[PDB]
Amino acid sequence: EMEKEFEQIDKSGSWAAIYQDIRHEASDFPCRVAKLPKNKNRNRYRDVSPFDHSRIKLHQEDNDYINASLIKMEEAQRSYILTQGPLPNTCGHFWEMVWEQKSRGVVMLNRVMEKGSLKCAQYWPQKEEKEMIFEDTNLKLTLISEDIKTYYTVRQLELENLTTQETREILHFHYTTWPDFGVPESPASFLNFLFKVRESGSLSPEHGPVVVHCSAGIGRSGTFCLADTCLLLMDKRKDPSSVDIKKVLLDMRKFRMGLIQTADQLRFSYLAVIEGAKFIMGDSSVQDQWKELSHED
Ligand SMILES: O=C(O)C(=O)Nc1sc2c(c1C(=O)O)CCO[C@H]2COC1=NS(=O)(=O)c2ccccc21
Repeated sequence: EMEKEFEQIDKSGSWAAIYQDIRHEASDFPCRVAKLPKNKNRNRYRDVSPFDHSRIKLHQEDNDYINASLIKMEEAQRSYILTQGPLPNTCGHFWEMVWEQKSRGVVMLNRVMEKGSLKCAQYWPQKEEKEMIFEDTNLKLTLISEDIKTYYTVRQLELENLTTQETREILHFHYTTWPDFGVPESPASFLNFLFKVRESGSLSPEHGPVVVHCSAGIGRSGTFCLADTCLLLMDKRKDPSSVDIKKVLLDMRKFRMGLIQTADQLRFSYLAVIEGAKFIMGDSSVQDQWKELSHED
């Protein structure tokens, strides 16, 4: 089992070598367009880029570049789009991307302020009277309402493509106590947030891929996605013992670099998956237990 590997990893204290090992094995593909001079100001961090092969392209003739990747998990049959926290000049591209990609949901795993710095643009309206219009890609965004919990908030947004006046509802799931380069408070509150996004319908295959981000779109987002995929995999066979977490993280880093930033986020992934396996394996009652534990209200 993964649970045996965990104990055994923990016992000999070797998470950091395990994680280093992954870092060494991880793929490396060109990110030439990310690196073009015209895109300098479309990238939040010098060091974090989309590979060319998996990057999301805007449907615009001017400049199709956005710091975003399609993580496409073939065996699990789920995709996500991982992106960085939008910059003040690319909140229009971010919303363009969700319109074009037909996502129903965006998962935000960070605060716009962390560790004294602005980690993300305020890319969505904070109240009903004051919608956002993104004039460059001709999109309108309105808070329809939000459901505030002690550790996360869900919002309902309306996205209008101003060019045809089509309209879509986007669910925003905002985790606000997961620290940059840290980990969720516990497996239960992580699993409860994840199942909130599952229950919501946004992950379902009748929609475009969910867009998940943190500040870089790699640490916290890779953690979130790795757990979800692992649970999905376990689900379809009902066979926990044919999931290899490290191996799934490595299929993931074929599509974007740097997925999962430290060895404890790695270790939290095992925690999250081992716990969630309870629910996957037929004990649904754990779900409401995660909710009690997580103290959502
Ligand atoms: O929001 C999060 O949860 C998150 O992940 N945030 C990140 S990942 C990250 C940073 C931050 C940040 O918010 O400060 C600073 C830039 O570097 C990467 C770390 O460095 C690198 N990440 S990488 O694997 O893309 C890579 C390649 C080469 C050199 C450095 C790097």
